[PDB]
Amino acid sequence: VAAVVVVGSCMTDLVSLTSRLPKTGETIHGHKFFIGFGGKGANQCVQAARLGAMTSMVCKVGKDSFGNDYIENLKQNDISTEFTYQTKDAATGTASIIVNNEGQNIIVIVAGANLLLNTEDLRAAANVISRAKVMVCQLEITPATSLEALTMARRSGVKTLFNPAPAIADLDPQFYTLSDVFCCNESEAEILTGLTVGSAADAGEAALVLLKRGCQVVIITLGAEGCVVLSQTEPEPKHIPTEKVKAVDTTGAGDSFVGALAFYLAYYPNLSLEDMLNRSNFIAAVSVQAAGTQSSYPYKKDLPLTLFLE
Amino acid sequence: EVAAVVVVGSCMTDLVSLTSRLPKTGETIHGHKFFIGFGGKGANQCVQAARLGAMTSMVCKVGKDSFGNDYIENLKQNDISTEFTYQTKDAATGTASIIVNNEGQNIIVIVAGANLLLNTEDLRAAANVISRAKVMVCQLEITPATSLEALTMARRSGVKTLFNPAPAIADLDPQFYTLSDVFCCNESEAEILTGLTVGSAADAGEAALVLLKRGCQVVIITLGAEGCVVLSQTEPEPKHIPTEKVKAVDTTGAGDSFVGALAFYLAYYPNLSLEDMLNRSNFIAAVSVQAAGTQSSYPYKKDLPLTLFLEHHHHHH
Ligand SMILES: Nc1ncnc2c1ncn2[C@@H]1O[C@H](COP(=O)(O)OP(=O)(O)CP(=O)(O)O)[C@@H](O)[C@H]1O
Ligand SMILES: Nc1ncnc2c1ncn2[C@@H]1O[C@H](COP(=O)(O)OP(=O)(O)CP(=O)(O)O)[C@@H](O)[C@H]1O
Ligand code: NA
Ligand code: NA
Ligand code: NA
Ligand code: NA
Repeated sequence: VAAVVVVGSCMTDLVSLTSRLPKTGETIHGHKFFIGFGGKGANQCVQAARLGAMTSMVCKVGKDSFGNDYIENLKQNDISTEFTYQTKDAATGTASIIVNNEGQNIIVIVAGANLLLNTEDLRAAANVISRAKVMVCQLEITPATSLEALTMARRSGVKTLFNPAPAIADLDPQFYTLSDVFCCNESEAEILTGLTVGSAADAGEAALVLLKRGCQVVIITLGAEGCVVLSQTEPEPKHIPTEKVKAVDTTGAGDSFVGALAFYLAYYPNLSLEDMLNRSNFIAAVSVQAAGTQSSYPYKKDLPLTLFLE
Repeated sequence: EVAAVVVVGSCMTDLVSLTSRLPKTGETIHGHKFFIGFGGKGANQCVQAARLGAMTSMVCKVGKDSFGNDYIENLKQNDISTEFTYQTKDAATGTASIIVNNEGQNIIVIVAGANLLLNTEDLRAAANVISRAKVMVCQLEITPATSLEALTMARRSGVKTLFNPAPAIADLDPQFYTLSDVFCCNESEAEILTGLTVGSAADAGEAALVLLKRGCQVVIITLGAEGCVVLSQTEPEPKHIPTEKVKAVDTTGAGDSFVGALAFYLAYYPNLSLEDMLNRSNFIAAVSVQAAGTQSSYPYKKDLPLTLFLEHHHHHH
């Protein structure tokens, strides 16, 4: 039985590495290009799977080469594709990513078949959703479809992990009240609250705003600074540091973090939040030490044993 | 069997996203359409020549990857010889990632990739094709030393050299001028190359004379809707070749269409005046600007007035 069900996105990542970002009108040269398997949903599901979770990926890709390749990718990662659909009416989603090694990126998503995943497609997955431990959603599919997946999870007492990524300033208030765990990064927290986040302290203040919108637990990820967490029971923010490492490629680190979190909510439900986050930070930091997104996500066998004890 | 037009240059996969706004640093935005297209100045030029009826050969390097295989098939679908289209496991096929807003402004990230690995040994194996051609066409999207060597090879074999210094760099090796029988660039490229402003046919004439005196035999500056301006060592007074008003849908790649047409005329209509060649090339590029999508807008002979293929002088097409 799948313990972690992800209802969300698969994208073909078209990645260019550059030393600067381009400005309007401008052509710049990068030094490398590669294709990867991406999408926040799938990335999260892949990390959870590699840690040993039994997972199911509920998603929609194209009846195109990239979509066929995506399905094979999911199978190679031991992820159930029972509810991975293909449509001839849109192409597999695409994420064009420019990664500037000398600062912030730019991403352009054409979500394609992701946006055709509908409430009828979820209904077929109703038995899987209700027998799971954790349901994970993001904002790369139609928001109404994520909302329904959260609602279905809540009705069966399944823990909801929501990642509001990429963030929308006017997010439906139900996303907060249907989230047991609400996890976003610094720039997303800014978009969602209108506040500036330049410090662990600032993140704590943004997290409290989100908490008061009805989340049970809020986590803001902070790159090399780890994360900050608070909850309804314990509303004082805690700053959990991460492993000090030399980052090669941080792309998708957040997804690694969230997939780890899903794994621990599902298989180690009695751990303190602070423990789970220490472990999830450790995992995500392993991902930043290598190139790519999914190809840098570690397997259980390569990770210290203490990450799997209780 | 023998190719009359050999292009030594670039092939790039165009990865195009249409959005309502461009992203600022740090931003993720949604676009509303994505598509894959065949670009690279070298291949674009080769394609236009081929569609006009040239026997062409594309000397280039792509990846041993799916985009590279697709590129090869594109060249074959256009009846271009791919004998010296190389594939390498050491880099991916060149890419141009293009984000375009609603008003038509863009940001572009090029990863030239396998294009840069086309080397002088690769050209040496293509020596028989280079040396037996009528025209050799190069640009500045591969390693400059490779294009220089292509030009040197073509010159010593009596093959006419058509050089397009695109994209332009300010400090171009002087040999690019002295090896060029026909040196053809656009207004913004001319400005980069000379520091002069080109806001008029007269201005273009002045920039062209600076380029001439660096040792080119013929200099052409393209001027978008204003046609082109040309001069030569034998006729150093610049001439303005205007073009009739058309309704432009998408000008992307018009310069490549122009250059590919010119290569076709140099190779297959050598007795036409240069000004006739350039008048016909203007017409052909202008057809390209009336339709979307770069190589897909490049016309075939069957789509063109027959007066473009007359062996004697003909002005109005
Ligand atoms: N430089 C670094 N060193 C160690 N860990 C890091 C790191 N950057 C990120 N991480 C880890 O990954 C988590 C996710 O961080 P964050 O959400 O900032 O990533 P992201 O996916 O937004 C990065 P990118 O913008 O490059 O895709 C952090 O909480 C931390 O555990
Ligand atoms: N609006 C228009 N109407 C008619 N012909 C046009 C045109 N725009 C371009 N052309 C034709 O295409 C040729 C090349 O145009 P241009 O000078 O724009 O080069 P280019 O395509 O390299 C500019 P860029 O590198 O900005 O895209 C012109 O000389 C002309 O023959
Ligand atoms: Na994230
Ligand atoms: Na990584
Ligand atoms: Na051009
Ligand atoms: Na066009």
